[PDB]
Amino acid sequence: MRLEQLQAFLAIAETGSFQKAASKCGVTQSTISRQIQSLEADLGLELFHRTNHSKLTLGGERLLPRARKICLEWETATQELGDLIAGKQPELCIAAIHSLCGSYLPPVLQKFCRDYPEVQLRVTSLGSDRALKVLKDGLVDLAIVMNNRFLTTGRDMVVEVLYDEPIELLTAANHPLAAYERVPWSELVRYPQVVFKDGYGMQRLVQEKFERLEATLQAALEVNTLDAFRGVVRQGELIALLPSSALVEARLDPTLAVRPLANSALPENSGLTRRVVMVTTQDRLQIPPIKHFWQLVRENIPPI
Amino acid sequence: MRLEQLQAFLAIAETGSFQKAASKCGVTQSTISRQIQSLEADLGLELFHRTNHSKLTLGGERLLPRARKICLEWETATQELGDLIAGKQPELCIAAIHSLCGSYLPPVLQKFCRDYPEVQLRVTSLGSDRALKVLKDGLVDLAIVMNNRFLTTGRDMVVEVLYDEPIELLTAANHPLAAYERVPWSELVRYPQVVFKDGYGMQRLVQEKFERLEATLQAALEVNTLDAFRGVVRQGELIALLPSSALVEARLDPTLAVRPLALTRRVVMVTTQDRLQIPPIKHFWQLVRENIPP
Amino acid sequence: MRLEQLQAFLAIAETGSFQKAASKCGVTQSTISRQIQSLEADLGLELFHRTNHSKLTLGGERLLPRARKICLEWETATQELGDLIAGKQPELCIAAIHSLCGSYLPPVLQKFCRDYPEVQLRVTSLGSDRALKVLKDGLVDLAIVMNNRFLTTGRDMVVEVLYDEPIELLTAANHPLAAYERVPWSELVRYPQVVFKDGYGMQRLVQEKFERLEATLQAALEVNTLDAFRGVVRQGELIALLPSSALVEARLDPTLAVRPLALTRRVVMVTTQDRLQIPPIKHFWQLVRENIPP
Amino acid sequence: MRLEQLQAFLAIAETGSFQKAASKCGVTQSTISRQIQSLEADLGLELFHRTNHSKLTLGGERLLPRARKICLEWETATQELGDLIAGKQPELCIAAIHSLCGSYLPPVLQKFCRDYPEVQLRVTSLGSDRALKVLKDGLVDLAIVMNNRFLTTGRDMVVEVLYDEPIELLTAANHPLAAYERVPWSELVRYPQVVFKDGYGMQRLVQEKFERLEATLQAALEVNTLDAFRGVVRQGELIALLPSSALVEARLDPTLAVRPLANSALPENSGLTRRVVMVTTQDRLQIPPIKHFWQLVRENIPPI
Amino acid sequence: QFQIECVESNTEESRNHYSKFILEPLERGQGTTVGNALRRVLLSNLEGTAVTAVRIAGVSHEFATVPGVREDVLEIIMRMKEVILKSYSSQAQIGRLLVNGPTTITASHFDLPSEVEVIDPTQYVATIAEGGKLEMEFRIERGKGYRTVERGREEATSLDFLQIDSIFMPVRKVNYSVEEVRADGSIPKDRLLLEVWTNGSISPQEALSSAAGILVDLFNPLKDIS
Amino acid sequence: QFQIECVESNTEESRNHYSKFILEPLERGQGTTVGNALRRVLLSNLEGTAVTAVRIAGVSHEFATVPGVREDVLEIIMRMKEVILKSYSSQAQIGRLLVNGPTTITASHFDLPSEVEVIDPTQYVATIAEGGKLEMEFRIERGKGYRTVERGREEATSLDFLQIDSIFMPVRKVNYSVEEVRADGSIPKDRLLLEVWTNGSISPQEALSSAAGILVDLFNPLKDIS
Repeated sequence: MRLEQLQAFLAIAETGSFQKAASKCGVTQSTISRQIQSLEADLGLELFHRTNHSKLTLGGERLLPRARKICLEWETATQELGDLIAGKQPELCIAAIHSLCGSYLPPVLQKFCRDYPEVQLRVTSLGSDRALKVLKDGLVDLAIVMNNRFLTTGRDMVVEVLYDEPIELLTAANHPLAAYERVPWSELVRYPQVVFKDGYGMQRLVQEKFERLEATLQAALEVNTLDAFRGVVRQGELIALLPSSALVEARLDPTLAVRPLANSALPENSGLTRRVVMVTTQDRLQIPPIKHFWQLVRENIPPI
Repeated sequence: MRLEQLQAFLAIAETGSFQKAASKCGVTQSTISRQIQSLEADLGLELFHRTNHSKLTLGGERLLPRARKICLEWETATQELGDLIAGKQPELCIAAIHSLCGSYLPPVLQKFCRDYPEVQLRVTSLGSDRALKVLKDGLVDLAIVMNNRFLTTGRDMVVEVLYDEPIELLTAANHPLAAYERVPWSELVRYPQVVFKDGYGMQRLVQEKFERLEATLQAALEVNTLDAFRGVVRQGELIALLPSSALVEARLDPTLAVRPLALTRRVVMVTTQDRLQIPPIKHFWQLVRENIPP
Repeated sequence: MRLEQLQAFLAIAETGSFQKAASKCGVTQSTISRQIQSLEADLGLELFHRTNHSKLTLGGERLLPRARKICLEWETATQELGDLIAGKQPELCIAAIHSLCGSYLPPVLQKFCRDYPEVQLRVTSLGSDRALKVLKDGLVDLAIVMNNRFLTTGRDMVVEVLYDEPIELLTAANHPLAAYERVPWSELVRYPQVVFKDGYGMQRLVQEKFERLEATLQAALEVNTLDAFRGVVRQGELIALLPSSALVEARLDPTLAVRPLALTRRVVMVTTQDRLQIPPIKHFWQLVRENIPP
Repeated sequence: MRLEQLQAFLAIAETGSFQKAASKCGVTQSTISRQIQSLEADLGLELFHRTNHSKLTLGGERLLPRARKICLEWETATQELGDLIAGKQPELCIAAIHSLCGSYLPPVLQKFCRDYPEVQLRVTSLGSDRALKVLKDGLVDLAIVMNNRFLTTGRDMVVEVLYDEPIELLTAANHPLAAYERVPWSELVRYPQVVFKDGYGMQRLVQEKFERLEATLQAALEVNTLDAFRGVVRQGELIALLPSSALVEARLDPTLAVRPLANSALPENSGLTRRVVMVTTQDRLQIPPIKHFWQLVRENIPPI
Repeated sequence: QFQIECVESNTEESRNHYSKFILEPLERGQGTTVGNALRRVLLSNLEGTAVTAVRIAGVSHEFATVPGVREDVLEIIMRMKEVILKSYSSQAQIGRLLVNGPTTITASHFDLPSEVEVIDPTQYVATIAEGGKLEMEFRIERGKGYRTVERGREEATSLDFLQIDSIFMPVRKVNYSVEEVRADGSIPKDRLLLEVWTNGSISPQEALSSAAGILVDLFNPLKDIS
Repeated sequence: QFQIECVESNTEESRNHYSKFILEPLERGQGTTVGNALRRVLLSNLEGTAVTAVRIAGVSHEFATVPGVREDVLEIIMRMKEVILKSYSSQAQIGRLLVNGPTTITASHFDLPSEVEVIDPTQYVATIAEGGKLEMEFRIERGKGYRTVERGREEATSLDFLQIDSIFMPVRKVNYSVEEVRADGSIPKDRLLLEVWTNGSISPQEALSSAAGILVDLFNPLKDIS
């Protein structure tokens, strides 16, 4: 059934002198006719014209079902290991979190565009406990969550935090933290500071980041939807979590022109700011795409 | 005197994972990977193989047995603690994202973000297929996601049917559609009509129609991110396609703009009868065609 | 050109083992490991991932599908030869007594077996435990047991015991147990005894045949292989039994000298036709009944 | 909750003050205040009796759950965890290949097995793929195994010293095996070949013996009871044997012409040297058959 | 297989889904047990919704006229029982009604919380003359108790106080019967030919099918562990 | 919770596990729909091991003596019914018996295939004098065929040929009652009882309590999809 006898004797089955198998398939009169003489018995049906002249008796046109289908699999492989990337040409899935999906790295999009412009991309969720689960496996094809987790994968994980912006919060179209321009974290509970997800590491870090400035993280009522982060603050007021790097972008649109600020972050102990963390395996970063770009994106991350 | 250094010790005793996983607790990269030795003193089952990064030694089977049972025993003691403290948890995940809660449902927003820790609602990124599963199965239970192509019921509530989205759209100062007035598709398409979280049911169904005739989304990213997909609008090669729905903005501030599209979008709550005895989520259902929409 | 290495490639696409699954064969230090990369080029979809040792990259889902279907496709073509090759199937599993596999019954049996049901032969022995299970099992198709009753019909099978004797005693060098030929109930052993399966029923039996009048016990060595058996022939230090229809073949066996005690087991089971159901298989039934039933 | 504060008060709850905590838990004197106060409010019940003298208010009576269930776990390690009791004190074994009942059995079966006769360890001809498997899933416990194909079985555990010996063969003048030549490539392997069990340490070793001892391997059947031998090993259907040390006890049969065969395959050589295969490190060590016989396996299993 | 054959199915307009149903194989007439059981079971621990109350404001009292009526509270409360309706509301509601002017009452013409529907409108309800007729408000409940009216909303005068003990199991007529078929060799085989009707709120498909459960569970929610 | 309270449970001469059993709260008579339900169904049918045939052949015939009897077949086949017994054998078996010499028959004294037993031996069975008494062999079956004495083991002659629809019915007197009750706060709920007895083969748990699940299933295998 193997390739040479497969592909050889079959496309033979519509021509011979085995000179036909030598062509197209490759097996010469040598390893084809000799092996096929004994193979003429192994599936159990006469394929060509037993040393006669022209025939289609019981070749492989009816053997390829249990035969070719297989080597058609590696026929797709026979083509090539893909065209873009060897495995999964599109493999650039970004983390879903409420900190920095939107605005801190437009020159990284530049370089990705420079090396490969307008290239289709994808996304996953991680958690941060679940980011851990699915990054020590490396699910999140590009992944960023508090470096204090997700450690396994290939090359000993290579813990790597590109940077750790320091946290502030949403002040507003009327915030009095948009009066009180700083953000310790009491100044949060001063207005309705709803905390994010208990359980989700994202808040494990914020627990510090609201829990050491005259406040303790109050995960009362978070709708777990940015749309709602704005669907009661479009009334003008309500306030919860938007971290530093996009707290370039807290002051935005004409309901709201907002008080920016830096981190109050008494919460630190050792090193403690939430960290943009590209962490990888060589296999994963063994190609121009992620490896150099993923590096550049973890690099060209300006306040812009 | 240890369960913390035991949390990561697990990983250490698990897939070998000492330093890796040790740092994963709130301490140094190689701190728990040192406590293992502290426990090797007294322990007779702890393993610190210097020639078997993965290959185990049986410290697990003997002196883990507690280690998990303790683990959930301290956990669930601290879990019970507080859990029996007026722990009123009236939480019923429903659906309110993408269109509509893009614009005019700030009402249910008013009763799920302005309200206090109660009627807890976990509506996250989910569409009408990802919703048909999550939502139609009712984790999220009923919706405002374009009818899962099958619905209707009326009772514990104020009844109602569906509402809809006109044929127009938001963009930016000149975000492709804002540039090409042709409402016939192939206008913001160059901003590869990015698949706000692709194919939702209100996202698809209008995206389906949008690009079901020569027109094409040919999008770049396929992710669930109002911010980001609409945030990268700042960088400006991507846009949203929810028709004349989430445009309260280009409707508001015309560095986000409205020159139409044309193209079909409608929405009948999954009206899960689970909330046709109950109103967190029957509210979500009755709200809607009565409160969420207005 | 790879229908063999692919068998070891499935282990790397299941538990990610390219050196642990190749340790049974032996090649360099990992071989396949340095071969995964070689194939990484020969395979459009090959996860590489010596990195994901305990996890994965998707080389499986795409370029395994054949890989198993081929696998059983070449395999079951290899099965073909013989599938049509006058492949008569007398092969079976005969649950016989521990000593009903030598020159006691096998002679008469191989002969009557020449008379129609000559299985593709065996050596076989159970312990009157799990054997009744196999008599129900169907994989064996006729068995032996010492306690649980049962039986059925006739011919090829119904109520029948396999020999009877104060359970008897293989005994050899390093063994003054020859004198333990037969005291009242049990004065043979009277020291750390145990039997078959630290578990079986000949086991419980003889342990409790020594204890059936309290030649007493400790669990440290029972009858397992012919050598574990001869260990009980060997010991005098820790001991067991071997019956009468079990003597004709054992007492002629290299060193053993077989020795009951007025210790005592019978054998009773569903040694009926319940696994024979074939006039040929009933031909054993002739020769399970013309051989051991008292 | 810590074992200290735990029972310090859990039982002081019947003493009813301080100091006794030290006489109950670790404490030397009465260092339980910083604990009781930290425990008073932390589990959420009145510990002791603030100026309420002797009176059982149940801090521990209902605290033992987890708390003292937990430290009862390490409660069995506070009495012994290194000496005697050791997550099972006694617990060695050997999952043999069954050669050694020639004369070695008694000496290994004594010296210790007659001193601390409790461990239920055998001399049993283990399966082969079932050997590897049980050498992992579980069986007797340890290995006196001849590695002569299963090389690199993970290993990296700890040896003992096990056995070393041919598998020498029963032939017969009462077989025409008289003409059989010293159990070799042609007269140790020829006949309706029969081996021990397929799936067998001694019959991957006796199927080896057909492979390593190059016998046709007809396996017309499978015989470990050796009873098939003499059955048609003087009468003529199969060829197979007991191992050399197992021949020390096998040769005890009559009309069986001695012939040293399985460390004897092809030129009556290249057979089973019982290459010592052993993996078990410290494991549950420190106790009788594991500090006496585990080491004893080394010199005792093969004591002659 | 011991089995229903849905058989003749004719809900007609609705009220009495005349529904002769059959369960063919009952070795011995034991089928009757389920028959005579469900006979009460089919309309036993049900949860029919119905009235209790009435808010003839202006006529606090319950025998005086309320003019323009050609039929007074005595016949107004009389014309409640007959109403017909349903909710899930599981909790009370109201309808009111202010027709005026000379008018029947299109039973239909009504005042309508949650499902509360004229399961079949058009009941004659109420005559009247050109004079202002007056409001009629009232509870609505699910229940299974049509035996006691005393101490009703007499528990707390929400309004009018007047409250009647509604009667409510849709099926009012029904006809269970058994017949020993053949197949008596193995064992006298019998079959249960039975009707129900119902008001035309809930057909047996949601009534007989229920009860069916209703005890199957509840008649035997255990093997009488005892 | 709608619930059995195992109640007074006897422990002596198993025959009649006198077993007054209760269920306490059954809203109303829905639990009375159980008593009968059982009633019947219980004594509908536990399929029942019972001696059915007889091999004497002292006389082939069935009225002649067989001496030494102080009692012939008409009182020997009669002393069958009363026997009492059980198997799983699900298939026929035999016992024979050759006492002789002047003898009662220790009912016990018997002939005993697979699981077949004098569920209570010692029944008087059979007088006799010193003369050779003769064999008595017979079927055994477990079924609902406790009726119809004709045909059966007749179309198939077997010598010493008689057979008869035995009782196959262990569980005799049985009963119950009921009463309104307190707990009227949660409706005038109410209570039943019962007794059963039984022969002392198959206690109510495996008879009464068994019948409980006999129908719960079968009462309605389907959900009355009708």
